[PDB]
Amino acid sequence: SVVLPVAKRGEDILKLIAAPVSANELNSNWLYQLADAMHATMLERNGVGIAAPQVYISKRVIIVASRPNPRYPDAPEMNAVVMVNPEILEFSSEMCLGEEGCLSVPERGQVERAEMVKVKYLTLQGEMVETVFQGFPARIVQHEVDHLNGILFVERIS
Amino acid sequence: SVVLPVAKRGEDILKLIAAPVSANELNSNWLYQLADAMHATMLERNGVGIAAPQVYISKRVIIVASRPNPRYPDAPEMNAVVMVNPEILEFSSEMCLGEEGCLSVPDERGQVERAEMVKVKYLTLQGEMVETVFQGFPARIVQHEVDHLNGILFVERIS
Ligand SMILES: O=C(NO)N[C@@H](Cc1ccccc1)C(=O)O
Ligand SMILES: O=C(NO)N[C@@H](Cc1ccccc1)C(=O)O
Ligand SMILES: [Zn+2]
Ligand SMILES: [Zn+2]
Repeated sequence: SVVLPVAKRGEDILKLIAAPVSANELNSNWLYQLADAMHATMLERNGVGIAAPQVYISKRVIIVASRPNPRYPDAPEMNAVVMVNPEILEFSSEMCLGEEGCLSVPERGQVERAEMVKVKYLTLQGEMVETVFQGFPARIVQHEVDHLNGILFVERIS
Repeated sequence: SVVLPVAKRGEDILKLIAAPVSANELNSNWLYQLADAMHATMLERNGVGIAAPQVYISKRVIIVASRPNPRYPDAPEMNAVVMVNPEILEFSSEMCLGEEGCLSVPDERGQVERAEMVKVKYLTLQGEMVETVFQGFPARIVQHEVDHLNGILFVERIS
């Protein structure tokens, strides 16, 4: 097992548009290990999500993993989901405000997000999934996709 | 073994300074798998070297692997060397000029002046320190790959 260094605000890797994962990488040891290192890194830093660019990997892979922990004591439980090449298909016009932080901005803020999102993605095995999130998990999906598109949560404030 | 997508000139991932590999990564299955995918990619594309930023991984890992192949039919053959956190500690004042291509630059080769000899200190995948002297075409490969780690493409070194 490994815990990967996390890039911080100011580093240009967080400003890129991450590249999609290729068909060759689906169901590979390489991809399972990337996802495992990400997962371990998120857990060690009490994150509730992580995106590959945060660990210097400019690829479209995120994890969404709400759980109560010291950084988010009230966060709801979910089974962690690894999403390859996620795309938000629909954002609700209805919005919610919530406090976010970021492993890459060690500073928190209050951000407006869609209350609901519908997201398409591939599993690590290559299966195409479409699914709806609400509330805090929806916020995490939006924050992590933003990371894939070179956007930090501070740029969504004001 | 997986063959990975390769970034091309224009893509901003190739302009960054790649981050050093951290101590906890040394001798990790993570780092072994990265190197294996790099190596497979390089062989599948007939490269004689590869840098992690070329496969969208902004970390300081390179492979130097001169061998004759369809892209470089007269290259000398060496045993492939994977280098973690390579640092060039000496460049010779003597220069050689040679035609270089790049996995990241399609449809172009150019004449590039390189030091004829470089001394490079690096870590193995297990994390052991090694210092090696390279000459000639292997030396040009080391220099090209270290330039990839520093956000530089060979086109920026011409004339
Ligand atoms: O930086 C990351 N993700 O990029 N981790 C965030 C995820 C997050 C997203 C939205 C709201 C709250 C929290 C964190 O502080 O755990
Ligand atoms: O683009 C890469 N490496 O980044 N590979 C180059 C390596 C290289 C370096 C120097 C001289 C000739 C060839 C290639 O065309 O195989
Ligand atoms: Zn974040
Ligand atoms: Zn190159």
